[PDB]
Amino acid sequence: NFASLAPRHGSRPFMGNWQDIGTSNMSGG
Amino acid sequence: KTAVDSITQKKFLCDRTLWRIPFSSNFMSMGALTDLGQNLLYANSAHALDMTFEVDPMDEPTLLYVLFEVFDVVRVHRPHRGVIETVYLRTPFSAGNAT
Amino acid sequence: MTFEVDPMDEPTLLYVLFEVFDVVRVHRPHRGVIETVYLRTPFSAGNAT
Amino acid sequence: LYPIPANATNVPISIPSRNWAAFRGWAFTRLKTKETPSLGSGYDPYYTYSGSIPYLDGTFYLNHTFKKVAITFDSSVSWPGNDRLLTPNEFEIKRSVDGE
Amino acid sequence: VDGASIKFDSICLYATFFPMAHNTASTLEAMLRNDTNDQSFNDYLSAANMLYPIPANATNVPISIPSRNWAAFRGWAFTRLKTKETPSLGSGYDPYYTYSGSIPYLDGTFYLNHTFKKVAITFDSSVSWPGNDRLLTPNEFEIKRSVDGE
Amino acid sequence: MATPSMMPQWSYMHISGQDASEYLSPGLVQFARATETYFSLNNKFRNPTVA
Amino acid sequence: MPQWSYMHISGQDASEYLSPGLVQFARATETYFSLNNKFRNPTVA
Amino acid sequence: PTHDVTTDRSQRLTLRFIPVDREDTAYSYKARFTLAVGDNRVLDMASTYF
Amino acid sequence: PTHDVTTDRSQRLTLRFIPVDREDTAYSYKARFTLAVGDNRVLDMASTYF
Amino acid sequence: SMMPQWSYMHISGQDASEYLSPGLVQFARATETYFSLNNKFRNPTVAPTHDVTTDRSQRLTLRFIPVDREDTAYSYKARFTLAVGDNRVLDMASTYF
Amino acid sequence: SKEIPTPYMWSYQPQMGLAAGAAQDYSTRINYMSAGPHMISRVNGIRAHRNRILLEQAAITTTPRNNLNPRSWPAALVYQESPAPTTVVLPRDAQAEVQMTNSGAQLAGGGRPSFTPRQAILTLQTSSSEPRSGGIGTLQFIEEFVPSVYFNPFSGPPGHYPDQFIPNFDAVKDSADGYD
Repeated sequence: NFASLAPRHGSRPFMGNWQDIGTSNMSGG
Repeated sequence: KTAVDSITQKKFLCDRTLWRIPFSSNFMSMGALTDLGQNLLYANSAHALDMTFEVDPMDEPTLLYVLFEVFDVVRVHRPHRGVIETVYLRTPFSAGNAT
Repeated sequence: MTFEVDPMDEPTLLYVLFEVFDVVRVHRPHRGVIETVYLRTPFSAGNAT
Repeated sequence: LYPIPANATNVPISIPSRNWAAFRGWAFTRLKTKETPSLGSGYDPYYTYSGSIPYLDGTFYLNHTFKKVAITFDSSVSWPGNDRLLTPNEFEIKRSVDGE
Repeated sequence: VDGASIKFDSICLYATFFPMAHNTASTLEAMLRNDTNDQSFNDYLSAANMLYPIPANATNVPISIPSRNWAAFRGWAFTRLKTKETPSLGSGYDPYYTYSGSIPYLDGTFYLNHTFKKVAITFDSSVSWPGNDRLLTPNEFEIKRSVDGE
Repeated sequence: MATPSMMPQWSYMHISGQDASEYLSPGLVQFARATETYFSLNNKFRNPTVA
Repeated sequence: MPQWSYMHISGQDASEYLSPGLVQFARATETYFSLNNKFRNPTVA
Repeated sequence: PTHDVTTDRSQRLTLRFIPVDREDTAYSYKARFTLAVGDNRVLDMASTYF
Repeated sequence: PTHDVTTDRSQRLTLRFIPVDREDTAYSYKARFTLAVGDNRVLDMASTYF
Repeated sequence: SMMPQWSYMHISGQDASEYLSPGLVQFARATETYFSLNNKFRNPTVAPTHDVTTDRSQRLTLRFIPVDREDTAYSYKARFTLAVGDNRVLDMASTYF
Repeated sequence: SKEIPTPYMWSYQPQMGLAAGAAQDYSTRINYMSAGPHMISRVNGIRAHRNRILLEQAAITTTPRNNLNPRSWPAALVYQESPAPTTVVLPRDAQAEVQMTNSGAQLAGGGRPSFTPRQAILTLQTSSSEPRSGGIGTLQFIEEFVPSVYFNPFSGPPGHYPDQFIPNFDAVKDSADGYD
């Protein structure tokens, strides 16, 4: 599940968040 | 009686026209949708095209204008008042749209 | 490809041999019939420049 | 539009890999870069010419400057293949030297 | 210019036949007309010529292939020639060919091999070949060096 | 042979398939055949030709 | 509207319309090769 | 070997071929032959020459 | 992470691209490049500049 | 159409003992001493692509600086570390000074 | 896109006789970004009716195999030429002409002799010594390698993902090839 690509903090992968994959940056909203 | 020794130069000029090469198995127009365009080889697979043009040299930047002949087709629906729905398909050089 | 040569006071030519498989298969199915299929790979007849 | 430089003889083009479904054929004519405006852009500042535009009106005149055409599908299979023509692997349009 | 001329009187075509037995040579005939018994041959050089011009006192020769499937590619083989010593072949008569010595393009009498400094081969305009830090100078084929400090 | 793959797109955009006397509704063909001399509908509908 | 959903003006977020292998790839490699600003998320009022 | 190696009918080893058409140019010339290989014979083209 | 992160082959971190067809004018300048991304590589266009 | 082009032209495929008809292989071995059919048929030679040569960064020739040089009036001593890395073999015939 | 995907159309390589690699049918796509729900729904039913044909065409025509695009097709699964055996009517009686010639007769020219009623007929195998394996032709690339409709793409554990769509992937290396 691509967890061997993540830096191990301890014994577990430091995977990111699901909700951070997109972007909604837009001027004024 | 004193004609000089001569050599013949032959050429042609064919203006206003496009050098058509039809994608047909006998080079004939047996219909707009050709027999090789319907063929299972060229329509269920992906093929690289590598065309090679040898032209006369000119002392000027020139362009090579190739007409890849397609089916540039539009279907138009007007289901309601003031609604104009169009769908465009051209094959093989599609603009494209997914689902 | 980029070749760097010694300079010479003479117009010279560079002779590069792209080594291919210049192969012929010769078919003779009937009397007085000589049929050949030529193939070279990569620089095929029609994709050679 | 494929560019041909000055005094250039052989111009190879390529199409990467593609479904050729409902393909009809080819048609081609040499143009001039001076006469053809850079369309797609809404204005051409490099276009110092106001004659006829053969790209737009069909007044083609450089048809006689073609020697041969070689169409190969899939980088080794020549088209039409199948030993169709007296020159087997290409479409020779004209010959300056005709020995045969 | 030097008055040499050649006249060709006649040609015959001589063809030596092996006097094979007529039902041995009929068996060999009908075996070799089978479409799996086709006599397949091979050019020994097995290469596509490209003559690239080098001007007088010119050092770099940049050549470029646009795009091609490189399958069954065997390698390169390069040697500098001379334009005086190489006829414009393909044409049936070169009227500007004022030379009648050895033609290294045709007989293998190559002698300008020592005039090569280095060779840089890059695939896809970005990737050096062979790459992979194979050579002591990995980006190019340094053939000879005038300045060697290492 | 013709590809069964392409046939849904080709019959919809009328690259192959039925002519305009076959896929149009029979009231519209009767309308277009009657008013042909003064209000033509002939060049509005694409007829496929198949090799 | 099917064209707001095609261009992701309204609809699913990038954790949902993308392939689940790409979401797991972009979540693992986020600290050194971020794929986050490559895909547009809808913000629906 | 005794049999099935060499015939015993009247058959030439080397044939001579007259040019059917010769087209002479100023810078070249052309010779055209009829390389007639008869029945029950095989010709290796390495044994051919002008 | 050790494996399947960084390649074990040779690969330039930064590439240099000479223009293919540059054109100079008194009012503008045009430069045409080949932005050739090699195989087994990805290029984020934020890392590209002139 | 019926065979690939490397196997039609015999670039990668069967040797002449395999694609020829069995009567012709029997004929070409019998008449080999007086009517050779050997150079008429193309035999492929295929280089191996797997488990032979690496596809990683690896230097063919290394250049070792001396770890300790030691000059004398009658002799000269150079000390090297001929380090053979992971998953590499070194034939000492290729080594020289 | 996941429910009604675009089919991966296979690229052939005529030299190796294998499939190069499959990319999606981007070049036969139909543009409904200017259509409404009266016609987007009708085109999406044509995208899906095409994908039902390709699963039906693959169930009829494609050979059932574990590895998609294998690197060496077996000899039992490759179309092979099996011609009729060649029947050779041998022209001359060998030992009946060495007795006419030893008796002093000069034979020249050419049952077929007037001095021999014997007639030998030889029947030879036309096909190859060994059946060919390794690479399929053009016509068997058409029958197999029907374009892959890959529903819910790249969602199953990796290693189950189709890597044989990629034109760089060796199956027996499990790695993408490089420049050296």
